[PDB]
Amino acid sequence: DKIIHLTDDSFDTDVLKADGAILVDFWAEWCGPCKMIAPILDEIADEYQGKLTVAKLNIDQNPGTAPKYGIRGIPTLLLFKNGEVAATKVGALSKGQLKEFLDANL
Amino acid sequence: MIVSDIEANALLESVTKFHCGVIYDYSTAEYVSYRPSDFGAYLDALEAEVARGGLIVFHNGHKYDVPALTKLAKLQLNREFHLPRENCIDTLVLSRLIHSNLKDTDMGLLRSGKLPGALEAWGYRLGEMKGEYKDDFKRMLEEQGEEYVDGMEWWNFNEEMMDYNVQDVVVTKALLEKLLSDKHYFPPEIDFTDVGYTTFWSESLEAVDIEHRAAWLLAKQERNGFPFDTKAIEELYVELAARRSELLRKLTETFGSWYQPKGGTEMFCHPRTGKPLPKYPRIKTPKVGGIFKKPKNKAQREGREPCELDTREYVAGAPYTPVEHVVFNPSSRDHIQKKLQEAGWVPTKYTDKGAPVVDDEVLEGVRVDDPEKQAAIDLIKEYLMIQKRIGQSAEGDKAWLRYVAEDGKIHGSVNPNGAVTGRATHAFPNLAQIPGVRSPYGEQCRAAFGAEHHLDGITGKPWVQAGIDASGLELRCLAHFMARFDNGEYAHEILNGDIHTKNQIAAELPTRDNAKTFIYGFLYGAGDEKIGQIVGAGKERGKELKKKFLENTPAIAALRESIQQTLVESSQWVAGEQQVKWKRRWIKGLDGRKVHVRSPHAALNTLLQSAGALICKLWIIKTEEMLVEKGLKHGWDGDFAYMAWVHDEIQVGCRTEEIAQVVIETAQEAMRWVGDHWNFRCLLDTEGKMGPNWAICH
DNA sequence: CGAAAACGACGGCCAGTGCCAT
DNA sequence: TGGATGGCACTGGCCGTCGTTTTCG
Ligand SMILES: Nc1ccn([C@H]2CC[C@@H](COP(=O)(O)OP(=O)(O)OP(=O)(O)O)O2)c(=O)n1
Ligand SMILES: [Mg+2]
Ligand SMILES: [Mg+2]
Ligand SMILES: [Mg+2]
Repeated sequence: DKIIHLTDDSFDTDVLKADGAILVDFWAEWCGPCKMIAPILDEIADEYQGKLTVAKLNIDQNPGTAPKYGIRGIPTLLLFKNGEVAATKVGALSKGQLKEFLDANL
Repeated sequence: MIVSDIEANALLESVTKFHCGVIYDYSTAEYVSYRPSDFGAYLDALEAEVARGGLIVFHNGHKYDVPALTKLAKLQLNREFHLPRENCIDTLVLSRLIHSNLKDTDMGLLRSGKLPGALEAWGYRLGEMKGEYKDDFKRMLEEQGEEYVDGMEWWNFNEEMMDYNVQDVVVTKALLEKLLSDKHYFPPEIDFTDVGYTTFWSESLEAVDIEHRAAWLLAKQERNGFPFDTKAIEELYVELAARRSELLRKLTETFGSWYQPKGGTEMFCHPRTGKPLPKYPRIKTPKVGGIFKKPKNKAQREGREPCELDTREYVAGAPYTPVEHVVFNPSSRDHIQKKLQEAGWVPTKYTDKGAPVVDDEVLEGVRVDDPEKQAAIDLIKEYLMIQKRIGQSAEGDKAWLRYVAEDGKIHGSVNPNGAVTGRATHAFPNLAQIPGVRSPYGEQCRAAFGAEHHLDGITGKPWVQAGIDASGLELRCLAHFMARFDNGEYAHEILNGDIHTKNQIAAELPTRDNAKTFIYGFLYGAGDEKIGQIVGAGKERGKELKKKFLENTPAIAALRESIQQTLVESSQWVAGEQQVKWKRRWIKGLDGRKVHVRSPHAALNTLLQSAGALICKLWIIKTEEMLVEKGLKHGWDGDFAYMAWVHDEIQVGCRTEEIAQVVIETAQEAMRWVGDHWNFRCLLDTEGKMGPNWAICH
């Protein structure tokens, strides 16, 4: 696996202070759309290796981060580019829609 | 006899203008309408009926029309108007007596849809007239173009108002006649619409007289109101609010927030097959959104310039699960249950709908490994209690602070005959559900209700409070009824020392109050488990107490036995209830009225609660009358003033201690009088307390 | 400019739970 | 087979009114 599995306590330095693009996936095990985009993320992690980092944050195990971003739906993909949220799209996009989401923001 | 009703610009407290009125005279079989300028003529007519020793019929006139006419006659015509009690009949009072088993909308204050059972037709219409009229007015106000504001419907008189005013009377007349046709209250050989007032009262079931007196007296009490210490409760709210903030801080810190599905319209379907998966939260497949926006330039339209990126968020086709962020709410039993189970708690008590029970009792026994969470439980219990006090004192829709009036008093409402048994009901707010002095914050709550908070209109001195409560009422009621079985043993023994304290010692209970809860729970067939719960033990300690006490007064069984034979013919037992065949579905109350019995297992309670309720009702009545025949005046401009009636207790404000001592002594004479009045087999008594407020007087 | 759409603060209604008093 | 008689708070589901925001025809 080349995807970073975050925690509320590690989020700040793994994300907000990482240098280089980072795509964070706020998910939950009880969400269908979440279990859908997952496989795609694993692939997007290798395909864009070197261009950005793919990290997942389980909002159940880590309830403190999501609130700071007003997550209203999941899976939420927040694209970080130096402590700042670059792009933000919600929903189980397809392997195509996602790559088109990144490329346009990378 | 005449039937009447009026239309004015506001409820009693704020009314300042008589719009119109109507009078139907049985002696002329004709209706007469009175408009704004006919006010004086209206009063004349009513007073003419009194001059002939006649009767005036109003629907809710006792609480509204009559006192209102007195108020408007003075303000508008600078005239003294005072219809004597004995000349007034109230069909709402009669209706509540004869159809005690039924509910009413308290004249439109309650919502019919939220009331269980059926509602008498005529009375339903009368109670909806103010609302139907508003609808009819709010309509004609749209046909013409104007807009609607607050309650403008009552600001000015109009002939639409007059029409309702007339129909009220035609409807009140029908209700009156329907009620009079009940042979149980009015002997059929008499035309009660063609008799003088003294005849109407004396030829009718005693109950009719009692109820009208109670209503007259209680409407007065409402007008008096209960002197309330707004400032004190205001500072208590400040104390309680701070304490709630601190606990919420600790609790939200101990139990972290979390997310939940919310707003999912569509259903999630399996990607492999297509099989709908109901179990999964509902989803939302958007159809508005993309990477970039539609081209805006000649360059973008051609691909020479990247289109504007879409800051939307979603992407048409990409399904997502909408969710809400919830923060731990100590007032939500759903939250407490969720957090506690996630800490190892295993419920052993659920509800009909499968929900795990979460009251103080179970919380008291919950045990989890984590020390912090275990301690959080004590904070949750405190929070609930604190909240309960805030709910009742400041925040609820019926909170004391939302009802204190200009005159620094709370004018709670009373339905003199709102319960089947003959007890009254109280609301807006319910001054009969004020925290007990010994419960958390009880003293502060109770102390805020008191004569001391009212300053004499002339001297400016604080009034004194007189509190009187019937001693072991329902138990003495039992003694009366089982006297024919034990020849008055219990009726005699109940008088050897205080009955509750004595029982307390015998049952080894901690407080007198707990002996009261025990004994009555016992007397009314509480099961072994419940008795355990009341005394803080188990089913065995309950079965013990049941025998130990039933063994002493075995006659209780005999009484229970006879009530059963008189009411029930036969009964079965199905799956969702008991199917009963009745001989008679009611009990004859002390004043002769019919007292509906809802269930065989509650018959005894119906018998004893009704007896207590009617005894007390006659009591407060005879008491005020004795005070008055003693030369005392009822009012803040007088000597004393009824502030509250809580079943078998009264709280009277007095101008001086001396007056309070007389009120207390008089109430006692009155109680004994009532007991003699109905040849009661058990001596009746009362206890009186002089003091500054409710905390010291009860 | 209005329409289609994603929203949330919001009030009336109601069922379920449980606390206030007597 | 059962404590009873009441008022009322507060959550949470359902439902519909309504002022605000966004990208598009
Ligand atoms: N848990 C209770 C408490 C009271 N009551 C009834 C029966 C008595 C009546 C009035 O209550 P109290 O004034 O407490 O009655 P009491 O026994 O006369 O009390 P005391 O002798 O202490 O005044 O209400 C009841 O049914 N259930
Ligand atoms: Mg009226
Ligand atoms: Mg008592
Ligand atoms: Mg009492």
